[PDB]
Amino acid sequence: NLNLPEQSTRFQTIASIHSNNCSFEILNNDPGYIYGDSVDGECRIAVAHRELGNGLERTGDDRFLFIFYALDNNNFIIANRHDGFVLQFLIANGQGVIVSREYQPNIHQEFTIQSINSDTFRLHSRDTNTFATVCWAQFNSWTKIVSRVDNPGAPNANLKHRSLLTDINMPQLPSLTPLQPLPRLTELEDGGLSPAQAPRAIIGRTLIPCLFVNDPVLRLENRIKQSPYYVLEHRQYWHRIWTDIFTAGERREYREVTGINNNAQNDMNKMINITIGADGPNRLRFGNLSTPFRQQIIDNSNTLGSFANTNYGTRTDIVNVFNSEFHQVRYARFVKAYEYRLTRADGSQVGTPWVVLDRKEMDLRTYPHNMAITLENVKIDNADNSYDLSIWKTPLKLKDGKIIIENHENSKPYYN
Amino acid sequence: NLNLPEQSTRFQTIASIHSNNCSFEILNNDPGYIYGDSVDGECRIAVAHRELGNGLERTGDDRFLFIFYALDNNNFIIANRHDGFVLQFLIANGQGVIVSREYQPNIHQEFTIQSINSDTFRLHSRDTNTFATVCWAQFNSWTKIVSRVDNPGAPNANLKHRSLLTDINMPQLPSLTPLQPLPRLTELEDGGLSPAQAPRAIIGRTLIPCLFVNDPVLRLENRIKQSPYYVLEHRQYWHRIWTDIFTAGERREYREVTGINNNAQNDMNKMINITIGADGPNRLRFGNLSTPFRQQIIDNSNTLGSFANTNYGTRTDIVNVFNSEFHQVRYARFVKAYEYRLTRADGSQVGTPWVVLDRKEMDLRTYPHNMAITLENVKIDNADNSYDLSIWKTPLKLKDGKIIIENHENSKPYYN
Repeated sequence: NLNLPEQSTRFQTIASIHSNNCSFEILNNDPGYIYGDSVDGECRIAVAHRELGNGLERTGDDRFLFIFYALDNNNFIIANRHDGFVLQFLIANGQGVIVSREYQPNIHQEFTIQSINSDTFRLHSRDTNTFATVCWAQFNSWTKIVSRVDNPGAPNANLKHRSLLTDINMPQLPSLTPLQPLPRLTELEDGGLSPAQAPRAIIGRTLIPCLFVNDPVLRLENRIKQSPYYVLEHRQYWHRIWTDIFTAGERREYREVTGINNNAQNDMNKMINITIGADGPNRLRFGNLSTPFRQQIIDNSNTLGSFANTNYGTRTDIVNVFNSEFHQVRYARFVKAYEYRLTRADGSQVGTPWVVLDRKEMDLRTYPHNMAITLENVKIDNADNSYDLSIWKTPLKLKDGKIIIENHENSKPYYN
Repeated sequence: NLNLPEQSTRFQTIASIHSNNCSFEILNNDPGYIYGDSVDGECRIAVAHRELGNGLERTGDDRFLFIFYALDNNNFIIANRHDGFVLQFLIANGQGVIVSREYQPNIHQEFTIQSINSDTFRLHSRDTNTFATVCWAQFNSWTKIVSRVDNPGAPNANLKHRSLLTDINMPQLPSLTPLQPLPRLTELEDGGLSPAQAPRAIIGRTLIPCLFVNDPVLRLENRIKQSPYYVLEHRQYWHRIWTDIFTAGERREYREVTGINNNAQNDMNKMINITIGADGPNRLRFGNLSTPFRQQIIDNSNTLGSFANTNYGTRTDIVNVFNSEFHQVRYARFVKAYEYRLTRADGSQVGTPWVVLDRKEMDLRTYPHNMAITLENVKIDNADNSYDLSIWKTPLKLKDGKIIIENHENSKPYYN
């Protein structure tokens, strides 16, 4: 069940309803370029780089094919299939024109659709109150696309789609699956599921427009053709941090490294202009490129907005554990992992997934069953930041199969 | 499965971290009101109606309890449990103050949470770059709440929640259910399921903040206590428009009224500041009150944004049907209905649901089974607008159990 307008899930041509054969066409022209068919005046001479033409439509020519990326504010970014540049309103020489530019974004790249009736619409420019149409109503002539205010005698701004491309390599979204409880251990030699073997739950997934995905292999002109959307998956799994056999009354010390490394955060930011905020493993910080889509990304990925000024980092805790059972016992200790994975439309992975180990949510598996180890002491060895310096209140019994989540009753600041 | 920040699903008090016992308090004061404890100057005298006080916190006093309604843009509207008024930044006498006002909304009612660490935050008015705190840092004194720019001398603006109310009458959201196919008819006297008996599918459901729900029985001061959110359900069902027994070769004429009446749209607009656009039965138009939440409402209700400048209206079609079967046959004719229902947190219905009859999606049930009636002629008798003036291409066989959806092959403009 995809909650998108039909303009966002296909490519379409854009034409005046008053043109027999002509549609909006991406040009790579310079100022001074002459539109041969045009009557003399402002419509004959190009005044900007990459104006749009009113060109004879060729079936399956990418210069005429546009996709409408839906923003949270009900406006659209309109990208072409030839080079992935977007439409932009621009004033040059006091003439309002439509050009194509790289996604910035800016308010002049945002367009409203106004439907007049079932098959007729207008393209409205945000904040200028102008509508896209053909220069001086030359609907069957080679000339530029302008954006002008409604006046009596202004060129009719009623548009239609002339042709569609529906075979566009839309991704197939994976099904949501719940996080399964870890299996019980079967003997003393059973270390439990390693991180590579642990099943992933798919908690959420969202489409990401290709415009701001810095795919290291596919340039924009190829992304718009083969992967106009990418898929961001929000996955969870139980991440084993250690396992050992303890004799009766055995004590041990472990270094527990949790969170997410600064290099992984920088990679995520470069790739999709999103990082994980320090306020939680499911809390997203958006940059200028991703911000206009933030509520769709949150709603579909089942994440939350971050309120933090700082990125989630790493923390090293030194834990002292004591086997107070009068038995030889296999203990396996797990924290909850949040795994963010980016795929192309063809399902290929773009890089290494971004993983946050959440120290605040933990589970244990034992053999024999229903055993308990005691967390006697926790010390912060180091942290990348001072956002969260809470530790477990000790002593704390960790029992086979019991999930423990940090709250104000079971934790305290490190110096207390 | 509720995708909201914890601040949005509870009430909380707001206090300076530097105050022993004091928290932000809703006042109904006027200019000239004296704050007795305050040092003389701008902090002693109220300069606006409904300033906020730095008051001694009383457990379960609604004047100290605030809920944070999450906007699509990651800002919050902050409402109090006493009277449902919201916080607003205001300049009076060149002093930046926090007041309480009725939800408008305006940009001065929008606040950002800036988290410094796990339990500390600041309240930012983004367009002014001011932060809420206690007048002249009088953190343990009766005085007003101000909003000031960061300067060396400026009162520390670090805040915390002192107390929580988590028992707030959050609604229980119904499960999603699919649209079931209509049962087969069992005999000639079986007219099929009437609209009152037809099972509803729940296609989507969303929380609506009580602030702009004009509940005809609950005033704002009671809504914020008993139903801080309302539930909007998007339901679908098969709506019977007529049923009759036809003899062999019998002809009949029906007036089919479809769409939604102007009075139902006005009621929906008054109640929740939303209407159904003419571009489809699942296409929502938002007014000034609902707009800041539009993407959340769309994503959760599984509707789409409308691009139309006009509301969905009614259309009356005159249909001529012919039983070309050599049998006495019971025919029952259905169109797909979209039903929008509003409930309080306790599950009670707020008024009559808003129904769109979609003439573009239709089904038939017959007895005996696998019979077909012929749609011989369709005429538009009248329509509220000219948005959709398509009719069925005739003759068109309607067969038992076969759903027909309008497309460019099976329909045409009324004059052709």
